[PDB]
Amino acid sequence: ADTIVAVELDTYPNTDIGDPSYPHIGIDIKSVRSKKTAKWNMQNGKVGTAHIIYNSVGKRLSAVVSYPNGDSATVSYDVDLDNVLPEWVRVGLSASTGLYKETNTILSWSFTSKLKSNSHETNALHFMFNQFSKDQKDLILQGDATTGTEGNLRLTRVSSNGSPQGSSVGRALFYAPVHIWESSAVVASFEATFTFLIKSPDSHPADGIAFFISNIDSSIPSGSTGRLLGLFPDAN
Amino acid sequence: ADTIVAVELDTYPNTDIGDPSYPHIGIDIKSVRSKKTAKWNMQNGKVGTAHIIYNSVGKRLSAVVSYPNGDSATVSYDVDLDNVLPEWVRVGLSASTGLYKETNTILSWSFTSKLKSNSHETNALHFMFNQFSKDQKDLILQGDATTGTEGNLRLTRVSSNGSPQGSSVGRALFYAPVHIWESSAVVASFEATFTFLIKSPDSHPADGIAFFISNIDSSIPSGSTGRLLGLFPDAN
Amino acid sequence: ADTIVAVELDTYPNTDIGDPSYPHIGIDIKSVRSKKTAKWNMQNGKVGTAHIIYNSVGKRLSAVVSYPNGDSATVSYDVDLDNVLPEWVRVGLSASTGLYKETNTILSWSFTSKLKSNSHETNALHFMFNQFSKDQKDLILQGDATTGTEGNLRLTRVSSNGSPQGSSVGRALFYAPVHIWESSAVVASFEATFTFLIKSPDSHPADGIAFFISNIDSSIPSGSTGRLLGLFPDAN
Amino acid sequence: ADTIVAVELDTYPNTDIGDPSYPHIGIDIKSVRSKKTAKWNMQNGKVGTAHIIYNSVGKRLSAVVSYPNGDSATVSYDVDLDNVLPEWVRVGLSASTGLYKETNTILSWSFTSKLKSNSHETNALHFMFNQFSKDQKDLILQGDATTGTEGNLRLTRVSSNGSPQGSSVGRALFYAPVHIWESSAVVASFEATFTFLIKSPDSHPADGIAFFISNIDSSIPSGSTGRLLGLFPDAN
Ligand SMILES: Nc1ncnc2[nH]cnc12
Ligand SMILES: Nc1ncnc2[nH]cnc12
Ligand SMILES: Nc1ncnc2[nH]cnc12
Ligand SMILES: Nc1ncnc2[nH]cnc12
Ligand SMILES: [Ca+2]
Ligand SMILES: [Ca+2]
Ligand SMILES: [Ca+2]
Ligand SMILES: [Ca+2]
Ligand SMILES: [Mn+2]
Ligand SMILES: [Mn+2]
Ligand SMILES: [Mn+2]
Ligand SMILES: [Mn+2]
Repeated sequence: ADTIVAVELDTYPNTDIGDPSYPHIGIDIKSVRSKKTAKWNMQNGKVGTAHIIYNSVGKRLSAVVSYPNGDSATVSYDVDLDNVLPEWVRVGLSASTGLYKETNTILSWSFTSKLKSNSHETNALHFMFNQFSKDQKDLILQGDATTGTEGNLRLTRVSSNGSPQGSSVGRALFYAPVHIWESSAVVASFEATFTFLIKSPDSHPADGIAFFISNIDSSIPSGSTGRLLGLFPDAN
Repeated sequence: ADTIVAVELDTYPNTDIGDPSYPHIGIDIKSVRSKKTAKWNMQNGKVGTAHIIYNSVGKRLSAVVSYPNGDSATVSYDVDLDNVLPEWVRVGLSASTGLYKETNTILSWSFTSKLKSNSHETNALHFMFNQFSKDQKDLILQGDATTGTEGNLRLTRVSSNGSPQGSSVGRALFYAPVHIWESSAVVASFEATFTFLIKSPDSHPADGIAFFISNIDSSIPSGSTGRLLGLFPDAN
Repeated sequence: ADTIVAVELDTYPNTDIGDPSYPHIGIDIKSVRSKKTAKWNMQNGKVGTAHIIYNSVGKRLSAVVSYPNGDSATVSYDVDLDNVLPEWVRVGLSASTGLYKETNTILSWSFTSKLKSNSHETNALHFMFNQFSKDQKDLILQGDATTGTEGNLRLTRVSSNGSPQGSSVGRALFYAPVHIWESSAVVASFEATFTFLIKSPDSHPADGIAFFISNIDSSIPSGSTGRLLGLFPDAN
Repeated sequence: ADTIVAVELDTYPNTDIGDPSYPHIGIDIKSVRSKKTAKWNMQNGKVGTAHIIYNSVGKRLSAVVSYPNGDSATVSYDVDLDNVLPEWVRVGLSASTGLYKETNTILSWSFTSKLKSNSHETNALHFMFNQFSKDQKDLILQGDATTGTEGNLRLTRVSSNGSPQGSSVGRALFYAPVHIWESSAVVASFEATFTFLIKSPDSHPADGIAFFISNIDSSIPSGSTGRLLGLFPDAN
């Protein structure tokens, strides 16, 4: 059912479904098998930042994930998202654990969409969360996601003693639909930034965090924990 | 039930409920009887712009409505909106006709809310509509409001032949709730701008347009057409 | 001397120096011979909008020029501007006439540069001119450029009777240097938008308008009127 | 000569020139004797944030200074800055030490000015420094001010061993002039935010930090160290 465009921060190589044999960032267009990936060194317990950038002019969905020591991974993929997404969408963040686990803590998330037509006629949506609240009424939380008093978005279950749990899936979508393209726009652009804290005591962290764009009514697909990152009903 | 803070562009003097005896802009806090007004020369058939500005520092809700020839009216009112509004709100635009009538056409609407805490931790919501679409999924339309193909928001009924109808009420609220204050914010500010086209063939235009802030579940009060501008169940 | 990156709106095909045999938009990196062009139908006397977009992630300089009837031309070019430009620059607008002529009237110009590092540490510059004033102290006007009372930037000479003159060159650069890249930035992006009105009574319009980025001390090169668009000392 | 509007973070009570007998924030219009002040508990060695807000609608210059534990001081003052400032200005930050001393370290500074006319015609300037660089070409440094490799703006002299020096004055002004009012603007607003770190080993910290607005050619007045905060030739 859902149509998904996602940038995944994939901490666990599932080499039997396309993953390269390392942690990676990837651009996912309607499939968990990334159309493009790049090797990503996830820094356990460090606060990372992902930036996702698209414009309809260059038609390049780009993402960069960095940590404070400056190591970064970038992935870009040429794609015309007008042909992929419906005109109205919701944007959100998703994360998973499976057999292995990790905290999928989002510390901030910002997003901007703009449709520039002809002629000083722009429609724009911008939000920025640097602090999430307990009762975050402009966010739709799905599955295991929760917003804490500590001001974070915990996309997957973390135990009272601070421990990430396995087989968790959770997503947070901005409440308002976004008009991410409009056929008379000369420029439809968006950008998204989030900061995250992936920490694991496990033998390996898993499974990752994705920023995604979906149909407005998108919900977690059945059994999308683990390697499917809460975005896809399957690994096709 | 609803809690309303509004800036009204009031085209019709209802002198028996507080209006001054002229068209006016006013600041309405939980009552249609404006706490403060200023004489406003509505320019029939011209495109006006209203700007509404509040910050929690100066605690002054300010509004200015202007037309291209530069005539403008300003109203300011000292008020602590933390004590008025709930923490989460919806923001919107409302307009009415009663016995007299006018087009209450909104050509653009923009809004920004920011909560600045301590410490480069800001939450922000910004939207901008310069063109409304027919199926405007990030707007909640109430009552007679409609968004047209022409890219406008018609808050009240306009006849197929372009004529405004009487006894109309309509509102458009942004879909996402807004967090307009948060007690640990050092600055909670917002601003709103809209452009409007009030045209009437009537002996007098009525009744006006308001930008308002309300509880998230706000709906048009019963019999709020006319002088109550779709905001208030009564003239108290 | 100068280093120039430019998006040109080139109204005159100078086929002996690389131009294609039509009006075109092009991306110029250190040469007037565009690395990339696209056919552009200049609409005489209509107000056009150009949008220029770059990010250091996708490393794609993109431009689109459109008119209100929606005809548009787009050009994109993969390039790493960190390797082209100095770290600090000035940004501006340039236009020329030669043997043929045209008004090169800019009605608005906006620009944003951002350097996003690690870690909610962004440097940003944004300006927007929708109205230029006579004494525009945040603009550096070179050559024939002038800002009028009418609120426009006339990059090339227009006669008192409204007529564009030949052999004119003029540029307007934003006063403050811009830091358009910084090697520790994870994202260095910029965007620029301007609206323009190219009108000509001539047998052909010429020569065009460019948005450019240059070294801070950039000045009009000698004999850069006409086909060199006020950017290049020569056609190499 | 200079015309100064300033918000001062005044760490040292100079009770013989108007200061109240405590550290205070104040709004200074053409005089170091603040038109309005508020008691401010400066938290030695903590990172503070000041927010300064003005709009020409409400005509209230407002400032709030806060620290992460949430203690804050606010000051507001009704004033029409169109009658005070010239139309074009420079904006900057100033700080002083005298007999007592303190670090006057600025960690970030952001500013926005907007002139909204009639009719989707806004001029705007926004800058944001979250990191200052050594060679900060869009800043004018005066007196003792320096930008470090550490990414801070040290408005006053700090010794190689980290110690603030006495009798220091330094200012940083944004390079481009700002058009802070224009008589046909319906709204002329600005806001400024900076974060600062005032640390002192002294028996008392002194003298403070100001954000100011001045004539474009403003320079440090002779003998404006200490209680005059680098803004005023005297205490009148
Ligand atoms: N370790 C793994 N490699 C490939 N595909 C998988 N699916 C689940 N676990 C996997
Ligand atoms: N003309 C009017 N004056 C005062 N109050 C009113 N209520 C309805 N019409 C009115
Ligand atoms: N018409 C033209 N074609 C090619 N190059 C030129 N240089 C000057 N005019 C020219
Ligand atoms: N301590 C102080 N009190 C008042 N004015 C002053 N000027 C210099 N030092 C002072
Ligand atoms: Ca995986
Ligand atoms: Ca009324
Ligand atoms: Ca040419
Ligand atoms: Ca003092
Ligand atoms: Mn993957
Ligand atoms: Mn009224
Ligand atoms: Mn060319
Ligand atoms: Mn003082």
